[PDB]
Amino acid sequence: GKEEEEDSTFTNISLADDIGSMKFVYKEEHPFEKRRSEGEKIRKKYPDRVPVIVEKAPKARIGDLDKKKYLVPSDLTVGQFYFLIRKRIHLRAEDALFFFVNNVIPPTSATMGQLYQEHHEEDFFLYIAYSDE
Repeated sequence: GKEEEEDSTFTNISLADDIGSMKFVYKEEHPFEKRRSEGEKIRKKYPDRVPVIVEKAPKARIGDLDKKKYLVPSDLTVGQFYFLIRKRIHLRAEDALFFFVNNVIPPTSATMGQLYQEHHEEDFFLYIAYSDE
């Protein structure tokens, strides 16, 4: 409907809105060999858990995470991870949250272990960006 449209305020659009533009700070500030060594060791020690780096997407105006480096059970679902991150950023239930891994939204029925197997990087970490709508 017309009421659903916006033609009065300017909407700013830029490459900040392209999730493919995301750059994880963790990969800038920590050298590859240190990341790889730590991820390799943690996966050997806890084969039923996956190491995950979570950072906020460029455009997003929602809350920040106090911690970015997580160890997650492989059997945790994407929906459960959404819920747990939502609580950590204090995002009210009424507002949408999105995850992106390698520029795609995860499949609904994926577990964190399935996401890890398909998308982990050569440093043994899985990188997840989170954003608002």
